[PDB]
Amino acid sequence: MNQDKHPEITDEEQELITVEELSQKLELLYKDMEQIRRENLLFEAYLARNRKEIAKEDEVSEDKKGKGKKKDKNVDKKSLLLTNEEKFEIAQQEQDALKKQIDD
Amino acid sequence: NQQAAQQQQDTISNKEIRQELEMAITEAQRQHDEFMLQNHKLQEEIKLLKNKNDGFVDRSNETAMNEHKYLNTLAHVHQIRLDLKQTQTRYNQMSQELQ
Repeated sequence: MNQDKHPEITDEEQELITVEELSQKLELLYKDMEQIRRENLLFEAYLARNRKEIAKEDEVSEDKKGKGKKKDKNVDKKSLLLTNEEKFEIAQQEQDALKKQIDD
Repeated sequence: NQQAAQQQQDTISNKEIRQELEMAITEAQRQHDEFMLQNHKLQEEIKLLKNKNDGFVDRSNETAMNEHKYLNTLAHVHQIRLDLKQTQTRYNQMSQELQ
């Protein structure tokens, strides 16, 4: 077997490659964090805007809190995060609300 | 041993550079985790609100809308919010000038 003897890479070359990879991963992580922060702002605006509905609707139903002893269904935490369709619906609803906000 | 140390220029051999990159990546990861917590709490609140207000029926049988389309609409939302910001900026500028 022709054992292709790979040339010895200087530790300087390995160190520079590691630095480049770290810079690339930092860029990726900063982009991800910016996206997540934008999504955080969008969802915070959505929740605050609908809290008027949340507050208005919660107040109305407080007096209706009867003797309902319905067994509490065990929904896994994986179902408390918006799916693709729900995330798109939230994004479109907030897009429309924001467009109305700019208009007004 | 005082004079000879000054001119010792810090020629980082990618080791201090590696450490700085690692610390920056750790800070980015902590910010990412904070953004994860914020987004997850916001999504949980949004989902509970949608269950409480909109119908619990899920329209998964529809055509598979592209998550690329969802990201396009999210970027459009970010752009529209920024444009709102700058538009009110100019509006206030001209209003104050007129006043």
